[PDB]
Amino acid sequence: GLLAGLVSLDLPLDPLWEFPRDRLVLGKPLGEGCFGQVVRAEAFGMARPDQASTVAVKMLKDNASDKDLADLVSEMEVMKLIGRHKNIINLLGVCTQEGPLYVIVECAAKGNLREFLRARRPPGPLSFPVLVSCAYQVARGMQYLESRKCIHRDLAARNVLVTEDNVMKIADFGLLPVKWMAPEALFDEVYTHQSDVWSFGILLWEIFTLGGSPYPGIPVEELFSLLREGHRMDRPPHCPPELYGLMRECWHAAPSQRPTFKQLVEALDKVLLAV
Ligand SMILES: */C=C\C(=O)NCc1ccc(-n2nc3c(=O)[nH]nc(N)c3c2-c2oc3ccc(C)cc3c2C)cc1
Repeated sequence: GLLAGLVSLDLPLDPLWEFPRDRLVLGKPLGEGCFGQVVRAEAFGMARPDQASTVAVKMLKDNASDKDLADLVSEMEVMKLIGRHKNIINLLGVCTQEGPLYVIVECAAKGNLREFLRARRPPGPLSFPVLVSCAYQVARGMQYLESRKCIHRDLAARNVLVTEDNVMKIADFGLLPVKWMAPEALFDEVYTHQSDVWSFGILLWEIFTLGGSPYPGIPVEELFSLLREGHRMDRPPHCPPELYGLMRECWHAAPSQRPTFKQLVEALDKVLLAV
């Protein structure tokens, strides 16, 4: 085994990204059972120097296989290529030389967007402008990722993170999901930018149900039949009909008649200008 046998693991130095280990202070886990895997940390100088910011850090669990090493390197490498955008979880640096493998990313203090919304459900805080703002920002992030030839494949609210100032940041771009899959991905395993638009529709619905679970009481086995037979989710009560309209256009059976992310950005931007 690579990890079993090596005293030192000779990953190549990439100076664009290598980050000095003495500038990084590991903190508490950044999940439930995520000790030894994903943690909070403080990182100094990124630079506006001698100054600290909070970041997130992934590492290999003490029982990691060669496969886990590969997955983490792959993910690190994908994040190198994509570039920087305000509405994605950006790579900040890597520690690969002279010690354990660390992948360092932006930390969004408020967690994922499903739980952000669910926690703040009324019996306002989650007003229509707030919801539209979440929708708009996710759309901009996707427009960016699509421009970098990146198909997400698992765009869902659990995979959007919320910063201290309520900025949306898409995560898991560098890697039950069935309910978020376009028919052509379910049936034919084809993923396109337009299958991510479908996924976005579902995410919109998540937003407007304040973190609701899609297709309530429908077993994932029948979802395939139902969607082929033209089943679609209904309008959330927190949703004006004009928005439900967008949602439904995202779930058009024909990929070419779904809007693009550019159009979703522009439509949503107008709804903000209206308020
Ligand atoms: C420990 C098991 C496990 O890996 N669970 C999945 C998982 C999903 C997300 C995060 N995580 N939560 C975050 C948060 O609330 N705020 N900001 C960030 N960045 C958060 C993450 C997260 O941390 C890292 C570190 C490194 C990479 C490459 C990616 C991510 C993400 C998405 C933790 C665990």
